[PDB]
Amino acid sequence: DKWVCAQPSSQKATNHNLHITEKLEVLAKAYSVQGDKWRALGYAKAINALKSFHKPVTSYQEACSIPGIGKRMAEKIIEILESGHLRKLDHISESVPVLELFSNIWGAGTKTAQMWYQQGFRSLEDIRSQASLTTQQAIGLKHYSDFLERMPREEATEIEQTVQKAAQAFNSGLLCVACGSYRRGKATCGDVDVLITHPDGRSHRGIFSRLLDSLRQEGFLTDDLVSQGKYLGVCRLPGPGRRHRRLDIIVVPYSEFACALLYFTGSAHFNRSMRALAKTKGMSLSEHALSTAVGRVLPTPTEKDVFRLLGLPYREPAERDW
DNA sequence: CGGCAGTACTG
DNA sequence: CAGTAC
DNA sequence: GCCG
Ligand SMILES: O=c1ccn([C@H]2C[C@H](O)[C@@H](COP(=O)(O)NP(=O)(O)OP(=O)(O)O)O2)c(=O)[nH]1
Ligand SMILES: [Cl-]
Ligand SMILES: [Cl-]
Ligand SMILES: [Cl-]
Ligand SMILES: [Cl-]
Ligand SMILES: [Mg+2]
Ligand SMILES: [Mg+2]
Ligand code: NA
Repeated sequence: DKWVCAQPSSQKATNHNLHITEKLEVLAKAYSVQGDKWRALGYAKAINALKSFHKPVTSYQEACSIPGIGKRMAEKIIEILESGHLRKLDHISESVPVLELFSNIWGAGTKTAQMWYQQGFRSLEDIRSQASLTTQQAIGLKHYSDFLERMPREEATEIEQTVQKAAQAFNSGLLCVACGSYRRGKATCGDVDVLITHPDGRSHRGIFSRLLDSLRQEGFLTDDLVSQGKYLGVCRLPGPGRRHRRLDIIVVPYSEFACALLYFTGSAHFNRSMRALAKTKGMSLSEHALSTAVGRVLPTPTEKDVFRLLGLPYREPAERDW
C-alpha cells in the first residue's frame, strides 16, 4: 500500500484533490528545472498519492496519514483548503519560465539552462545566435516544437510497422514491440519505443547497425541523437502532412526479453517504485535481469514472473501508468 | 543521518 | 568523470 | 519534498 507498483494506476482517473495537485505541480516543476531533484521527487510522489486517494482531503490529520504526505506537505494542503490559493506560488523565482524554455531543448538539462541564464540569455533566439551548443543540443533546437508535440497512437503504430518491416526483411523471425506510453495504451505518445529481439536467443546480433542503415537509406530517419549501443533519434513518415517524430530503438537478447519489456514499458515512476521494492527484498531489477544483491540471476521468462518474485499482483501495462 | 532506480551515451 | 536521457 |  506504500508502493505505487503494487496498485493500479487507474486509481488516478478519479482525482478528488485536483485543486490541490494542480498547484503542487507548478511548484514541483519549478524545483525540477532549478535542479532540486530530490525535493521535486517528493512532490511528484505526493501528487500521485493525492491523485489516487479515495476522497478529498479535508484535515491535517487525514493528510498526514497518507503515505508520501508529511508535515510540510500537509501544511500546504491545509492552506489551499482554507484559502483557495498557495502563497508560495507567488514567490517562485522569475528565472523559472526561462529555465523551463531552455531545458526543453533535448540534451540541455538544469546545469546547461542555469549557465545560459547566468550568461544573460532569455530566449531561444539568444540560444540560437549566442550559445555554444553540443551536436545533440543543436538537433534538439532544430526540432524544438517537434519534440514537445505528442503524436496520435495511430501514428506510433505506423512508425512501429515501418521499423518492424525493415527489421523482418533481415530475419523474418525477429520480434518487434512498441513499448513505453504506446504499450500502456495512451491515446498520444511523445515518441515510439521499439524493442527488438529474436526467439532463437542469438539472431538479434548485428541487426541494430544494419537496421539503421536500412532505415536511413529509405529516408525514414532524419536525425540521430544517440546511435551507439541503442538508438535515440528522429524519423518522419513519408508523404504530406507529416511531422518529425522521436524514435528510440533497443535490441536485446531473448534471455532478457521480459525484463527489457518491463523496463521499456514503464512508466518511469512505475519502474523506480518496482526497483526500490526489489532493493528492500535483497534484489536488484534492471532492463537486463532481476537478480539477488551482491548476484544470482533469477528466472524471469515472462513479465508475470518478475511481479511474482517481488510479491506483487500482476498489472497489465495500462495499469502501470504512474 | 542519508537514500530517493538502474543503466548507458557523449565528450 | 559530469551531464543528460531512457 | 518523504521515508526508514
Ligand atoms: O527515467 C526514465 C525514463 C524512462 N524509463 C523507461 C520507462 C519508459 O516508459 C520507457 C520509455 O521512455 P520514454 O521517455 O519514451 N517515456 P514513455 O514512453 O513512458 O512516455 P512518452 O514517450 O509518451 O513521453 O523507458 C525509465 O525507466 N526511466
Ligand atoms: Cl494522471
Ligand atoms: Cl501486451
Ligand atoms: Cl550492431
Ligand atoms: Cl540469498
Ligand atoms: Mg516513449
Ligand atoms: Mg523514448
Ligand atoms: Na532538455
